[PDB]
This record gives sequence, C-alpha cells and structure tokens, in this order.
Amino acid sequence: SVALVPHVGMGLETRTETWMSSEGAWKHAQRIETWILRHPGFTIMAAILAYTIGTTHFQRALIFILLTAVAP
Amino acid sequence: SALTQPASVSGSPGQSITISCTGTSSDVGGFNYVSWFQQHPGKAPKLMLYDVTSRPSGVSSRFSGSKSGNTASLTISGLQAEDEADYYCSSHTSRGTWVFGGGTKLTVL
Amino acid sequence: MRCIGISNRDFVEGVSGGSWVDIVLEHGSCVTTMAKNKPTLDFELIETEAKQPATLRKYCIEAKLTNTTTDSRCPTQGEPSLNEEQDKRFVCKHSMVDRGWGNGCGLFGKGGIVTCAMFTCKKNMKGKVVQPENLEYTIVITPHSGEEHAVGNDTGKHGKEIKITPQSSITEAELTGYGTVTMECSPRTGLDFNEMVLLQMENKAWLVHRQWFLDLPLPWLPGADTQGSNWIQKETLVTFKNPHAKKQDVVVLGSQEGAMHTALTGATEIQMSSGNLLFTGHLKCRLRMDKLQLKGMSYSMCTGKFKVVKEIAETQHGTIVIRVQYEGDGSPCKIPFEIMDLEKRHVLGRLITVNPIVTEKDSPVNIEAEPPFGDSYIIIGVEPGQLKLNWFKKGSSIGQMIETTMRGAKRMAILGDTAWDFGSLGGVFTSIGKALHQVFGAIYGAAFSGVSWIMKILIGVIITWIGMNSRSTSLSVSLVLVGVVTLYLGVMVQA
Amino acid sequence: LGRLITVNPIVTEKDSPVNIEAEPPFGDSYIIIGVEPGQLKLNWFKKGS
Amino acid sequence: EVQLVESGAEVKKPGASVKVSCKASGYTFTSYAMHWVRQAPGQRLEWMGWINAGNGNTKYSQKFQDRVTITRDTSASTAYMELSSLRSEDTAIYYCARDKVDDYGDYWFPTLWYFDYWGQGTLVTVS
Ligand SMILES: *[C@@H]1O[C@H](CO)[C@@H](O[C@@H]2O[C@H](CO)[C@@H](O)[C@H](O)[C@H]2NC(C)=O)[C@H](O)[C@H]1NC(C)=O
Ligand SMILES: *[C@@H]1O[C@H](CO)[C@@H](O)[C@H](O)[C@H]1NC(C)=O
Repeated sequence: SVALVPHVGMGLETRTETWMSSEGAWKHAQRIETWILRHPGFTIMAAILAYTIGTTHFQRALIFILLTAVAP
Repeated sequence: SALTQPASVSGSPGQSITISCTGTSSDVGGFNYVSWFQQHPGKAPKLMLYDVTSRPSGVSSRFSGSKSGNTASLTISGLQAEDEADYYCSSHTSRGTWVFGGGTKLTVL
Repeated sequence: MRCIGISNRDFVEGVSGGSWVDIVLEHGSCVTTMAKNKPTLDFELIETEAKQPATLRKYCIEAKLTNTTTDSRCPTQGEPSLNEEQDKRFVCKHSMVDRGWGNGCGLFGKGGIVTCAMFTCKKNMKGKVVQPENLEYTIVITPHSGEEHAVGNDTGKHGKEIKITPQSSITEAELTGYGTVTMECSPRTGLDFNEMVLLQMENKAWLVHRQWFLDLPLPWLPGADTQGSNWIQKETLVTFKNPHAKKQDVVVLGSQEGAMHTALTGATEIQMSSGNLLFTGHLKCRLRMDKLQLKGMSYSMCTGKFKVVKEIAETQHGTIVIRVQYEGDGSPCKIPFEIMDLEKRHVLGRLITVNPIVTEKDSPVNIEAEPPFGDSYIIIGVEPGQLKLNWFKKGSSIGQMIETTMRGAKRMAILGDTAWDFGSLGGVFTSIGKALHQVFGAIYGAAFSGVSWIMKILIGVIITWIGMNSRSTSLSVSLVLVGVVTLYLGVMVQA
Repeated sequence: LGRLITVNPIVTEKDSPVNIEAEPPFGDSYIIIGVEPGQLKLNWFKKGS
Repeated sequence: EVQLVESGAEVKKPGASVKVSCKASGYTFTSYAMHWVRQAPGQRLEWMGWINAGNGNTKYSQKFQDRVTITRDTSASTAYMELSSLRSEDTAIYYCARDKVDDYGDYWFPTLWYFDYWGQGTLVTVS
C-alpha cells in the first residue's frame, strides 16, 4: 500500500520542519528492534550465515547488518 | 458546458467597464482559445478580439482582455455611445466543440 | 526591528564592488545587512503564493462497492460474461472455481467465475501543479532606528511590503525617511517548480515531488476529468476473496488517509485553503544599495539626561538591545551612544542600529549593538547625565568562529549551491566554489538520492572504511569529501 | 550573451503587439527591452544546454 | 473584399425540414471551414457548427448530434444546412461563420481567430 514509499529521499528539504520528523526519524529503528526481540532465531541464523560467507572480518558485520535489516 | 457571463452591466461615459466570464478547465482554464464578439441588435456579431489579449484589424485599441485561470475578463477603457450592444464570449473546448456566453447588455445613459 | 529574537539571525556585511550584495533568505530566517554607511535593514520572506493552479491527477482515498454480481460457467466451455463488465466503473476479476453435479453443471472439473461491483469514490485527493510564472513571493523590509515596541513583532505596520513576481523587474522599494532600496530578485530558480505538485487532502496540504506523486499506488483519475466515474487502477483499493474453491466476493480495502499520512513523512506541510500559500523554501536576492540615506545628519547632537526603561537584555548571540527614555531638549536629536572599555579610551565593539535618533521626546527609542567578548561599558548621553552601564558578554573565544563554521556548513546542507551567496562578487573564489559545488552536488544528488536517514550513514561508514584501509593515498579522496561529508549529511537530513 | 533570432524587430502600427524570439545561453540570463524609463528587465533560466 | 451572403426562409411547420444555404465570395472554398451559429430571439447563441473543409469530413453537434446533417458543393461554393425534425423552439437567426483550415488539408486544430466574417443571418420561424 501507500504506507510504504514514504517520500524520504526526494531532495526537497528546506529549513522548515517536515510533516512528521522526530517521529519518522526513529520509527524505522524502533520497528527493527521489536522484531529481533520477537524473532531471535533468524538473528542467530543470520549470524551463522553471515559468519560463514564473507571471509574478511568487515564482511561479517556488513552481511549480518544487511541480513537482519532487510528482514523486517 | 456553457459560459456564465452576467446579465447586464453599465457605466458612465469616460469610465472603464469590466466584463467577466467563467468556464470549465477544458475550454478556458487550460487553453488560450478565448474570443469576444460585438452583437449589435441589427447586425451579425462582429469579431472584436482574437486570442485573450489580441485584437483584429479595424478594432480600436479601446478594447483589451485578460485571463486569470477559469475566468476571462474583458475591459473597455473609456466607454462611448457606440458601445450600446451585446457582448458574447467564446471558447474552444478540449473536446472539439465551441461554447458561447449568455450575453451582457451594456448601457451608458 | 522584526529580526531580534529570531534564532536565525545571519548578519551580512560588505557592499563592495558597486553598491550591491547577494543575499538569500528563507521563510524561517531573517537577514540583517550592514555597511560603513547606508543604515541597517532587515529582510524577511513572509509568504510564497502560487496564484492559479491546474490539477493534473485526482487520487481517491475512500470508496465503496455496490451492485455486487457474479457469474460462473461449467468447466472447459470457456469463461463467463456479464453485462456490466462493459463499464469501467465495475471492477472485475476472473478466477477458477471447481464445479460438479452438486453445482448443477457436469463434467467434474474446474470452471471459471467473474465478479462485478461498481467502484464509487467518496474522498478525493487532488494534486495541483503550478508553472514558475504567476507565483508571488512577499518580502518585508523593515529598517532600524527602533522606535518603541518594534523589536520582533510579526504584527503591526513597521516595514515596507514589496512583492516579487517573475513578471517583475528592479523592484523599487521607497521606504520612508531613508533612501530607496532596489532588489534584483530571481524567483524562477528559487524553489525549482515543475516538480512541485501541491496535493490537497481533506483540509491539509503538502508539497511533494512530481515523480513520487505520479507512481503512487491508488485508483487515480486525470485532472481534467469531469463526472469522475472512470477510475483507472481500481484494483489497488479492492480485493477478491476466493478462500476455498467456491464463490468469490469483493470487499473495499478501506480508508487510505492514515496510510497516506504515513506516506508523507518528509513533505513540508503547506496551506491550500483560501489561497495556495506556501511557507517553505527560499529565493535569491540581489540587494542594491545605491540610494540610501542615514536619516540622522542635519540633526543637532543631544544634550543629556537619558533614562533606561527596559534592561540591557542580551538576546540571541551577543547583539544586546537596550531601551532608553529621553527627557528634555529640542526634541529631534541624535543619541551619544558608544561602547568603551573600563578606562574610557578605546571604542571597541560595534553599533548595529547605526545612528540612533530621538523623535517626539516622550517615546522610547531602543538601541542594538554588538559588544566585544568580556567586559564592556555602554555609555549613553553626555557628561552631566551619562549612563555608564556595564555588560559582560558571556566569554566566548575562537569558538565563535566554530559556530560560524557550523552555521555555514548547515547553510550549505540545507541550500546546496545557492549557499555560495551572502558574498558580493568573490570573483576568483566564489565563482569557482559555486561551479565546483554545482558539479559535485549534481553528481551527489541523483546518484545518492532516494535513501533515508540511515542509509546515508551506512554508506558513509562503508566509504570511510574502504577509504581508510586503501592504498596510494586515495584515502584522502575517499574520506575528506565523500566519507565524513556524507556522514555529516546523514545527521542533518529530515529537517 | 545570447543570440537574437528574430533579427531587427520592428514596431509598426503602434497599437499592435510584436512577438520577438531570442536564444538564451545555457545558464541564467536577463531580458532587456526598454531604455531610459520603464526598463523592462525580465529573468529567464535555461536547463542544462 | 470578403462577403458572405445567405438564403432566407419565411415560415416553416413542425415536422418538416428546412434547408438554408450561403454563398461564399472573396476567397476560395477548398481551404476554409464554414461553421453554423444559432441566435434565438433574446437567448444564448447556440452552436450548430459544422467543421467543413475541402474534403467534407465534418463533425456533428452534441445537442443535435443525431438530428441534423448537412451537405456542401465546391463548384457552387455553398455549404448547406438540412435541419430535419423541426420543432417549436427551432426558430432562430442562423449564421454562416467563416473559419480557416490548416495548410495540410486536414482540419485538426482551428486557427487563433475563428470568425473574421459572417453571414447576414436568416430569421427562420415555425408555425
Ligand atoms: C508590534 O507592533 C504593534 C503595532 O504598533 C504593537 O501594537 C501596539 O501596542 C501598543 C502598546 O501600548 C498600543 O498602544 C498600540 O495601539 C498597538 N498598535 C496597534 C494596535 O496598532 C505591538 O505591541 C508590537 N509588539 C510588541 C511585542 O510590542
Ligand atoms: C445497483 O442496485 C441498486 C438497487 O437496486 C439499483 O438502483 C441500481 O440501478 C444498481 N446499479 C446498476 C448500475 O444497475
């Protein structure tokens, strides 16, 4: 629906305040932390898969944050 | 699908009169096809304006028009006795048809 | 004088070259100009107004479905047909049901069913658009010499009320007492219209991107559409319940108003009700001060016995405002105002309300000045009636240059390339910084756009990391302009 | 800066408008028509180009 | 130099058909459209208009779409007006209205001006 495509990166930003900033600025993090507390097993499995592929130590954190981030 | 210019206006000679006309967004709100006519009661209606500000040859520079969106206004500055006649507007719709105005009766005395 | 109290003060000084200076001014910010002569003025953009809009597309929000009819057909003999499928009001879908002898046809297979229901809206969102002409900015120009109760009030008539159109010109502003200022404003390149679509819901309004507005999933309709029945993508607000292999039904998906209020997180709210007033964005001004007079010469110097009535009252970064009352002389006179140190030797510290003046004696005239850092002694009047008033400006340092650096970097963050104004013909420095900032911001935007608060920080950490562990001294390339700059813009967005 | 395409524009029969066409540069420029009073100065911006 | 004369009618009966004509002079016939405008006594000027050309491809009206058709001929330079199924409100003063056709032969858009020259008007009545 239109609850997605949230008009977030269209340029267009001025000095005045937008429609809902200080609610929309942190709602993405407060929704991704509730999901981990309600689903820890995918976090553990994404940790194992993220440690398996990605030889060098930075790719562990990159693939881990992307795997736990693309899954809402 | 009709134009809504008013019934009748009047003004003393020497003043300036304004005749407005409102329409849809398909004939006047988007397009410049707005023209005016001089229907004398014993004569065919004569073309007094081209495109919204333009003007035919022979018509004096007394007549001038404008458009502000859905409203096209005709302004006669410095009226005389030779303006006691009807004024009919016109517009070409986006559909392809023409619509005319109701008619304004102008008197100076 | 309408500018004291606003937390975005933006002093600009230096009218070199001819007698012009470049300024740029938002709605939320006011601008104070200073020169060696030609007394100080205050510039505030109060309203943007687009006159004649043209609607281009009408999205619907809430709808309803009546006349729900269905028709099925026995298996392998094709698919049905219904008489009101011919209209484009009736939303339709074909789907498979299974049929047998209990359904009353035969062949024991999987037939086909259809369902019609007419889609009638009840809440319209219309998105209007305006061309860069016939939109009218409005800027207020109020001068100093602060006669009483004209400090920061938006109300009241204290400034000139000129208005800017792209149809306009030099824009003479004959403000009384002083000279006549002219402004070569450039309103076409201000906010970059022909992408602004001014969508209007129930009683609110927003200012959104065009391409964001057009691909919005909702049943839409063209802008020039009378008798709004032929809604186009009606299937984005209905759904077809075929739970098991039996009859299928239609239900309205519901009101999209709250989800659309979630869609607008990032659009500045505007006011489309009795006029399409905007209160965001900016415009670039060219401020010519050829003809300005000080109003103060040909008045005698004052005689003494002033009296303070509102206290010294530092407001907002060291630009103190004191209000004084005068008693007794030939009443049109100047004011012996200066800022000294303790031993009255050095005139240190600058006067902002330049050349103050007393008129119609029984009325206060308030004075604004900029003290130095630390102790200073503000002196009003002559020796029989002096008022030697101490003021300790709260001791700052080098750090005033770092907060000026923060307002400059923030000003480059909100305004991309227009922020190389406030400068008057920099020549070999301003124009090259503006051109390089155009060719860097033009490949920054539309190659890093569309991402959010978080992703700018994430790509900033990635570029900072793969630059920091690089070789051949390309680390400066991948750090000083793309690493910490994108990390800096990651914390300034969503303004 | 900016070529004029309708070369030598002429007013004749004074109460009749005359439409001039120009060719602006690739950036920002200004359109000057009158001379001593009523100096008709119009702005125009051209994308890319 | 441009004169547009017409052919009048005295009085008609409801249930009949009227055929008013108009001669165009001063200019050629093949690249000029010729519309039709009503004027009822003391009413709005309604639109009979027919977008004629040198080929004859012509659009109907909207109120009178399935009620009236016309003819034309180039050698006489006359556009006709065959108003069928006459009624009591069909009495008006009918005008022929000169208009100009695009130089590509077709008539897609009308010009900036419409009606530089007119007919004198034929006051038809019904009885
Ligand atoms: C901003 O300016 C207005 C206009 O002068 C001030 O309103 C005046 O207030 C005084 C206070 O005694 C009245 O005597 C005047 O009659 C008011 N003027 C009017 C109503 O036009 C207003 O006070 C100023 N703002 C502040 C904060 O002082
Ligand atoms: C829908 O049903 C109502 C109630 O009988 C009826 O009045 C209406 O005509 C129906 N709609 C159509 C398009 O037939």
